[PDB]
Amino acid sequence: NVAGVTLPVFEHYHEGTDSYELTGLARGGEQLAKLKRNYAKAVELLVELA
Amino acid sequence: VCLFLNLANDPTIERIITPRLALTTAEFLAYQCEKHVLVILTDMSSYAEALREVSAAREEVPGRRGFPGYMYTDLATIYERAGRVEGRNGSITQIPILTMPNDDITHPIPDLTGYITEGQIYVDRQLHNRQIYPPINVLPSLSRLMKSAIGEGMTRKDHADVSNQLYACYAIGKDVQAMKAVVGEEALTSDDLLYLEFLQKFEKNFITQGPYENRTVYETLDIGWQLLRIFPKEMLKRIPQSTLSEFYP
Repeated sequence: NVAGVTLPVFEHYHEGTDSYELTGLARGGEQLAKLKRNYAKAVELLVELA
Repeated sequence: VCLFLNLANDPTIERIITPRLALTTAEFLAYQCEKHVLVILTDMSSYAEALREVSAAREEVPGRRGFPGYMYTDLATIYERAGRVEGRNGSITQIPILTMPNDDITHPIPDLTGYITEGQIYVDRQLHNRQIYPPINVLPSLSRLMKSAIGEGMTRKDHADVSNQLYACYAIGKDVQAMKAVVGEEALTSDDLLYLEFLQKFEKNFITQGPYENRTVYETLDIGWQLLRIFPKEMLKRIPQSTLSEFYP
């Protein structure tokens, strides 16, 4: 409530379910962890813009 | 002190006669004898009522609001008995009081009085309801001869600057209270808090005097400086730098 009227905003609430071990496709675990991190940053930025 | 009283139940002719008697004794005591005299008149609206009475007795046709037209020149006669005169070291100064009917500035009495006076001091109902013993509202008030009444040879050099700054920042403070009325306290800046606190302390101290506190002019200027020191140095836009260096620290 920044003024007389109330504005809608959102928060990146990390619910925290465990990720998925994908150890089948030659097991590039480094690549998967890096991808997860990058997309997490993307999601946070997108939530902020939203 | 030379005092005159005229109760309400007295003859009206006594009422019309009295102020001229007061003015003549003032003139004698001030000019024929070297004195400086402060004349105070109370509630000239009753003098106007007596003027209406004598007009009705003579059977002259009333005009605006039941007042004779020549009352303007009559009031001029009761005025213009002031100012200094060459060849004399004395002075005379009139400070009358009026009863405004229903807060109407366009009523003939105050309007004409303003046409033949050099300023006015207001009294506001809200301040009286706020239990501030001097209810003076200094915003609409104005004195036309400030520039010569004060100065370095006078009370002090910094007086005019202090007065102007005080007036301007009070205006801004009233505006900031209006701002707070809607925007909320959390949406304010530090500057707005400074203005509000300054305003509050100002009516607390500068305006309130007490029924017997005889403050000297230097004391009033000191109080003003103390209140000014609340704001930081840079916001004193109306203050020349030299005075700020001399007095602010």
